[PDB]
Amino acid sequence: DIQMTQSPSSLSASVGDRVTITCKASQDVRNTVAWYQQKPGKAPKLLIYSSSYRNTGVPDRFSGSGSGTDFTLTISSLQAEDVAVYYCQQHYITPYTFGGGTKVEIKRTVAAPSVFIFPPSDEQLKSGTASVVCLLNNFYPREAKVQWKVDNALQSGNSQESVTEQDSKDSTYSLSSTLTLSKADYEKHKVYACEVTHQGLSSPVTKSFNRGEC
Amino acid sequence: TDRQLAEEYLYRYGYTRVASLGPALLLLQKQLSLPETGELDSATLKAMRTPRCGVPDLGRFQTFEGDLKWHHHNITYWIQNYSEDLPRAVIDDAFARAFALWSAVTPLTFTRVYSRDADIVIQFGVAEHGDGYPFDGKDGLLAHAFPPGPGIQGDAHFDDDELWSLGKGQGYSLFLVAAHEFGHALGLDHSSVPEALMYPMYRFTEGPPLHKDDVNGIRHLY
Amino acid sequence: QVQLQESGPGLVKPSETLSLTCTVSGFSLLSYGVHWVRQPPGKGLEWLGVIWTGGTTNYNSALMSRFTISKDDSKNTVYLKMNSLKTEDTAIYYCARYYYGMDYWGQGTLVTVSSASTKGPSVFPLAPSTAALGCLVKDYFPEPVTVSWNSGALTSGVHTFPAVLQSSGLYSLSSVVTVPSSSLGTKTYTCNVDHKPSNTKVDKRVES
Ligand SMILES: [Ca+2]
Ligand SMILES: [Ca+2]
Ligand SMILES: [Zn+2]
Repeated sequence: DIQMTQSPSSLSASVGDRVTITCKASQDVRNTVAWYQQKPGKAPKLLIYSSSYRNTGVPDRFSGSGSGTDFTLTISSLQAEDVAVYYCQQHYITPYTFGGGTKVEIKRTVAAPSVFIFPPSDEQLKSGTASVVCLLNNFYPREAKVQWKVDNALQSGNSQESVTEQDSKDSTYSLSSTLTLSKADYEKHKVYACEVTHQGLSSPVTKSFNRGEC
Repeated sequence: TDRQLAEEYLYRYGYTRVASLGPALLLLQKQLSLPETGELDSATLKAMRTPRCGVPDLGRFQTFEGDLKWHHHNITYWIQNYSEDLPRAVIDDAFARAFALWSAVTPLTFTRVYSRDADIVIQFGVAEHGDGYPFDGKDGLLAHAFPPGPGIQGDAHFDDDELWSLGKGQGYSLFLVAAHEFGHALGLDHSSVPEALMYPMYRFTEGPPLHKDDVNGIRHLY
Repeated sequence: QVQLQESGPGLVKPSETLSLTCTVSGFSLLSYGVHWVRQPPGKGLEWLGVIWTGGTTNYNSALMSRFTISKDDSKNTVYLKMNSLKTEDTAIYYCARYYYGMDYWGQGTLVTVSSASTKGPSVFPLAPSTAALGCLVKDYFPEPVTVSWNSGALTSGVHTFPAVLQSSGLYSLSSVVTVPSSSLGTKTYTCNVDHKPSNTKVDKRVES
């Protein structure tokens, strides 16, 4: 088998920067290397073929070079819509092996999250479980601290988060944290708070609600 | 290890499925214009060991798409890679002089492009090279091509396990093999006239590659 | 217009056999090769095999000959049969057309290798200057789940979060959308949840 080694496994750059991904082949693979761009939830897109040829409908900033064992993909001016994982593949000898991917992300200015909290729906409580959801909407950078406070008492191990991939227009992330108590344990308390710490917030933003009302 | 040589030649090029081995050898002797004796004589053995085009003589590789002729006249080709045996400019030119043979007698023009959109894509490769049709190593079959049409069709492939040259000296003439193969890529099948270009066996010639049977064959097409 | 699409059951049981069908349109399997590529969620692509125009195949030796490809050129279909399924075989499977590169790909179909039985979601409204609302698709197996808003109308501001696996063994996700708070009575906002492996669709409207 022929191994294809992509470097780096991820990179973070700014709009306008020039980006360079490499792909080393364990043995001579001639010019038969192709580059794919794959956006989340979507199939890969042929980007470059035969090392250096640009598939139809691919902007001029995408360029490929190389021959033999060492191949390079270059984005000459990275744009916000170029966030994706980029794979290389050789088709000189079966198995037509792939590289391991290179995740390309965007640097941008700090953007504070918009915080919302959603109490459990009545329809759900009519089943014995309550899910309290907290939403951090369109923020940057990705790192954000979300801790739940029920009756000002910090909670732990009864929530779990989920983060979208970087938005292809504004380069922001969005995050949801879901606190799950049982019906009985939900009704033992009053104030349900979601405290959010992030670099664009000078001080923690808290969003709360009182059970027997909202 | 001569009856097995015959069984593989006959199978590969299509005589076996069309057909004792006598009857199949009789189809081959006729199709190659040898003395039709029906025996694995010396002349048939000589022919079976001569280098030649890999395209079958009866039948095809497969069922293809379309009516196997081009329905436009601005034919575009792509030279996808090169052999190390000749300067790129010499290879580019041999393919140009190979296509010129055919334009010289048809309503077709050949324009080089740099895209996998080309109708004819030219590629050098060895053993399994990305079609289902692997080459055989040194000597034996030297190349193959496909009838006109979409995708893999119209393309021409050359066994890079060979030594590619031009005039005399050693190696096979890239100009002559390409000219034969582009015949396949324009719709022609193999001729049975030993001195025609679409004759499947390789013969070095100076002077005109094209023979009466080729220009007549290309004409009932375009 | 070249198109490829994979179809086949998502849930299969360990040690049993999977069959996916790739239905092709816009080109001829007599002229192009067709390849199978898989990708475990969140991981990278692995090449599986190819069936060439003339019908011969080649398979990745890493699949211990469990995997085969056949086609029907007339009906424009390519068939993947993989038996003795292991857990490791859970992935998205793609078929792709190859001509100096895989230029056209299916949309990919997820194949979850599991003994567990399928189970459909429960949809609850996430409901409370910009307002935010959404749906909570809770307790389903296996993946995937499709959420659209206003039957495909509403697109901007929609964020459907990646699924989460829970101690019950069942997935759960949320779709949200930010909207102008003025338009809260003037317009109605409906999420359309689509969990196919259980063959359940649910439309939920969200209000205070
Ligand atoms: Ca072609
Ligand atoms: Ca050969
Ligand atoms: Zn020939």
